[PDB]
Parts: sequence; C-alpha cells; structure tokens
Amino acid sequence: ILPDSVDWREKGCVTEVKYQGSCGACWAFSAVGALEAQLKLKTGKLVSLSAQNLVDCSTEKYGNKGCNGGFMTTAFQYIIDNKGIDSDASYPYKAMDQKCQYDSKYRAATCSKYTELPYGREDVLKEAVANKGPVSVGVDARHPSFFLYRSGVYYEPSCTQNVNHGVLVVGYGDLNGKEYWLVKNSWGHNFGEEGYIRMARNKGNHCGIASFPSYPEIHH
Amino acid sequence: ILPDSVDWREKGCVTEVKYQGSCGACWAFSAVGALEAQLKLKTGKLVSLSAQNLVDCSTEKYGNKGCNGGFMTTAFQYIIDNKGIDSDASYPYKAMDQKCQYDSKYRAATCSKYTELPYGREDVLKEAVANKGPVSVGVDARHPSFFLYRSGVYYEPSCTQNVNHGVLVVGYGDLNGKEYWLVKNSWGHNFGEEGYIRMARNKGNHCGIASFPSYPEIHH
Ligand SMILES: CS(=O)(=O)N1CCN(c2ccc3nncn3n2)CC1
Ligand SMILES: CS(=O)(=O)N1CCN(c2ccc3nncn3n2)CC1
Repeated sequence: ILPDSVDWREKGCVTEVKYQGSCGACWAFSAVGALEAQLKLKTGKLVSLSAQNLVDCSTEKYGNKGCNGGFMTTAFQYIIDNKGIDSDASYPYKAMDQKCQYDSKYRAATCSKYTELPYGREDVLKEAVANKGPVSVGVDARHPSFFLYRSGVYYEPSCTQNVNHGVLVVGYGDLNGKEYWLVKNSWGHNFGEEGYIRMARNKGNHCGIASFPSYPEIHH
Repeated sequence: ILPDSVDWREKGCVTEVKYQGSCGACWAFSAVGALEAQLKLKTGKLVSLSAQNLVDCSTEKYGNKGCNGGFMTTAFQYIIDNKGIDSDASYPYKAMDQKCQYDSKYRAATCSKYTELPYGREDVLKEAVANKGPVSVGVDARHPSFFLYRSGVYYEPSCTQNVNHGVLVVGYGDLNGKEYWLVKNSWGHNFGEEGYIRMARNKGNHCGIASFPSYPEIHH
C-alpha cells in the first residue's frame, strides 16, 4: 500500500532550486536532481551536483546538445561511463557551452544504473516516487499558463504529451480534492511556489508528466 | 558465451520487407517487426502486423505524429494499453495519416511489456539479439551514403549519435574482418541488400545504432 502523499524535501533529499538562465540545460538539472537524492540516501550527505559537467561533457556521444537540449537517461549513462560527476561547487554553472573540465579530484557522486518507467503509467510513477526517490521526467511546458503558474494544482486543457522540458518529480499528494505531482523546476525561486509547480495527477498523463520517467541508482 | 553470428531470418521470425513510401512511419515498421518475431516465438505463426494501426492509433497521447515520426517504445505501450494490434491483412498500410480504425475482431498480437537497453552498449545489444529476438533501434540516416547504400558493411565517417530513423536489428556477424549489425529497413526491397543494410558494429556506437534499443515481449 503506497503512502497517500510523499515529499522528498521532508527527508533532506532535495537541493536548492537552481536557475538555468538562457541555456536549455533543463535535462542536466533534472538528471543531477535525481542523482542528488540517491547520493543523500546512500551517503547521508546532501550535495548539489554539477549540471555544467553534464552540459560540457555529456555531449554528442550521448545524443546531447548542451544548452540546446538533451536527455536525462543519456546523462545518467555518461555518469556511469565517466565513473563520476563533479560537485556544483567544483564545477559551477555558467549557462553556456564550455570545454569538458571534468576532474575526478572533485567527484561528488557516481551512478551504477538507471531505470526508465513504462510510458504514461502514473501508478508506476507513484510507486517509484514512494519507493525509490525523486524521478526525472519531461513535461510539456510550452503553454503561456505554465510560465504564469503561482499556486494550486496546474491543469491546462491545451497541454499535450509532446514534452520539451526536463524537471524532477519530488513528491505527490492531494490539495483541495485535486491530486498532484510535486515538481521541482530549474527557473529559480521566482517561478511558481519557490521554484516548484504542483501538476495534475491521474488526469490522463497531463502535460506528459508520466511519459518518460527515469531514475538513477548508486550501488555498493 | 554468445554466438559469433545470428540471423533471425533463418529462425523464421522476420516478415517480408515493407515499403513506407512518402510516410515517415519507420518507427511503426520497427515496432511491428520486433513484435512479429515475439508472436512467432509464442504461437509458431509468422504474421505481418499492422504498422497502419500504429500510425492511426498510437498518436498524440503516445507522443507520436504518424507520418511525421514517433517512438517504438510508445508504440509498444499503445499495444499493451489497447490490449492488441490488428494484422496487416485486416488493417493494411496506406502511407498516410488516417482516423483510428482499430477493431479487436482483427487482433493478431498482444504485448505484455517492453525493455529499453542501456544507452550505447553494443555488447548488451548483442546479448539481446542473440537471446531475446530482433531489437528495435534508431539510427542516424541523415547522410546521402545511407540512401545510396547497396552492399557490404556500411560505415559513414560523418555519422553521429543523433538518431532519426527507426529500424530493426535482426542479426549480427562479420564480413571478412568487418563486424556488422544486420538491419531490416522499411524502404522496400530495392533498398540496399534487398531491403537490408549491414551497419558497422563495435565502431563506437556507429550512427547511434545502440543508442536507444528496445524489444517487446508477449505474456509467456
Ligand atoms: C528534455 S525532455 O525532458 O523534454 N525529454 C525529451 C524526451 N525524452 C525522451 C524521449 C523518448 C524516450 N524514450 N525513452 C525515454 N525517452 N525520453 C526525455 C527527455
Ligand atoms: C524514431 S528513432 O528510431 O530515430 N528514435 C528516436 C529517439 N528515441 C529515443 C529518444 C530518447 C530516448 N531516451 N531513451 C530512449 N529513447 N529513445 C527512439 C526512437
């Protein structure tokens, strides 16, 4: 029986909201956020990981295009292949494409595997967020209403399953009879509810939130 | 220990080569080809499955755009969710977007699940082709050499891991020192080696062939 609500911020597994600026690196922020939680679960330490390291290093071999987009799964595979990712403090975010500057001296996490959830299954996504941790997802963030979200549970009749923006599901619940996913964005604290958006849950895979979920793991 | 060469056509698990014509339905052909093999393994029948059913019915809610492209994995999820796919004979291919005409009375196959292989791992792809069946993959077909291919092992110096064309790996082997993946295309029998292309194997994930591999399975 799954909990009726989850919020991984209550377990110290979520870092401060980040600001991606004019660089389309949401995929990199989504991927580091999922791995940050697993790092906390394994080591007890909450550490922001380097989205810039993914932008600069998880590049064309990984199907990624830096500030012009990419994939959370292939970011995970780069972390596996590279045998590490640097901390954000060591390898800070510049919102630009740069030369690869990875250095194992500054490694703050590893990754051993990743899992992709089945397409559109919000029950399976609920299980994963309850039992595994925060889950990387894509959402359709194209609609003017998304940018203007301030409160409540986001439901946009014009939303599609054509996803364009990587984000992080850190929880779920029910507000005033509306089920929601708790989503951490990378547009700074100004966006939404201190950087978060509650997005409609069990409303037909609204905005594609359960289309392409993935999460990493760190083994012994 | 894996076999040095595999060809699923010798196992009776590969249908005749199809012709997509002016419709970008490669994803749909790739998906039905992978499931046709599993249907043969479960039932003993080799049956062409309806790519048109996927074009018409695995649409916006699956992130697909019919003749303008789509995903093999979300095609598999459509078949799971729909509890079926029709035969090609009952629901033939017209190389255009149509209204959904699925009818369960023409069901030829089901799907219980699908598996996405880890990114870029040609050894894992080899294991899957040897032990599970033909595998749906994407390749970078954005080079004139792919269109002009006639025979032998295809290697394109300009190839990338930015994949755009869904195809089916039906085997692997080597041509006098040159390892290859045996790929079934959907550009008719005049393409390549009577519909097939042998693509370079163990050459750094050449043309992204091991970027995004998936295969479906049928209950039992
Ligand atoms: C950057 S994004 O968050 O908008 N989004 C783009 C789509 N991505 C896909 C696409 C097909 C697919 N099949 N399996 C996993 N995916 N993931 C996920 C990342
Ligand atoms: C139509 S295609 O054959 O060129 N190709 C497009 C890319 N697709 C992706 C994309 C991201 C992704 N992340 N994980 C799994 N995939 N699959 C697979 C299908």
